[PDB]
Amino acid sequence: TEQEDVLAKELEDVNKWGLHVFRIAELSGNRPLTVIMHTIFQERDLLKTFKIPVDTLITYLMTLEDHYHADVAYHNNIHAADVVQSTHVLLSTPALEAVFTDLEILAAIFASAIHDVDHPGVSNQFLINTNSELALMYNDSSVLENHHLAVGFKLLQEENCDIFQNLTKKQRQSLRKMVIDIVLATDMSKHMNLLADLKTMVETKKVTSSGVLLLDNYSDRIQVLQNMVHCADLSNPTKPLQLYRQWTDRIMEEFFRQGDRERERGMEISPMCDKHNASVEKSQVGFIDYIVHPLWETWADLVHPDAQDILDTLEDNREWYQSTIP
Ligand SMILES: CCOC(=O)c1c(C)nn(-c2ccc(N)cc2)c1C
Ligand SMILES: [Mg+2]
Ligand SMILES: [Zn+2]
Repeated sequence: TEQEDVLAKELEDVNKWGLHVFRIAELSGNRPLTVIMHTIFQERDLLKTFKIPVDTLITYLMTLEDHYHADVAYHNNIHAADVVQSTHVLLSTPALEAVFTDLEILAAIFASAIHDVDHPGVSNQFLINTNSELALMYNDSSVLENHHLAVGFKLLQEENCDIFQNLTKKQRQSLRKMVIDIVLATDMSKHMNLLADLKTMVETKKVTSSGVLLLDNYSDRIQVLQNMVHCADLSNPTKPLQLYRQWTDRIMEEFFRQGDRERERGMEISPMCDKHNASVEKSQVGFIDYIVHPLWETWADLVHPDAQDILDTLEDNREWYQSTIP
């Protein structure tokens, strides 16, 4: 049909920063995670390399996508599809050419795919303060992140869902460790420590004459992949304004719902969660100045000069939001 044709046309931009992910979600019948993952797996030749039966891949991905909540405005299948595709573009950065193996590329993409699965739309601190079963289970540390990992891996055991069935036992062990390491690093309470170590690597940075990153041990390699997916998770303000504003609208809607829960329980309403006392534009400038820019400037330095266009878009967007403040 015309819908399938226009979908295939949008997917041609899968290697570009600024893919029309919302449009893809609409055209695919709300299956952006399934179709983008499938497209990326074919593009990187990941099915033949790891002998993943195509029917097995689709079955797992549709199941995975079903476990992201439709009624959660930001942390849903669209956010997952976006982080996956953003990770995919960062992996193709010239400074990282031939740096990671096929197993590490699969780990980073699969981790991005599951990184927020089954998100209930409330934060770690909210789950802790409300004496929830999740926080009780995970002893108050990376409560959501440990949960997203458990569900992402448990789903592989459903009928015809084990996409890793043809990997060796050692390959399975290695991928699992890498995925756990990456998803735990998406907990914002770890942001400051990741960034500091990223800056340390930037100072001691070793490269070839063409500027390709030389990363020999696990510690250095997993550190770059953790920051890569972390950067993808914090990529909304670096995308074309039309996309960023939509993400902003969704996170504010999610945060206000949490704030509405906090108000009726008699709790102190969390930052940016009070719809009656908000400053959406100031909060975005604050988000860029204190979190997103310091991270992306450091990443830019690691892969100089390949991230220059991403950084320019970030500063343009910051300038625009600032202008909306009287
Ligand atoms: C598009 C605008 O997004 C945000 O403002 C924002 C803030 C503030 N925190 N977060 C956020 C970042 C990382 C994680 N893991 C959860 C929430 C986002 C997306
Ligand atoms: Mg998360
Ligand atoms: Zn996320």
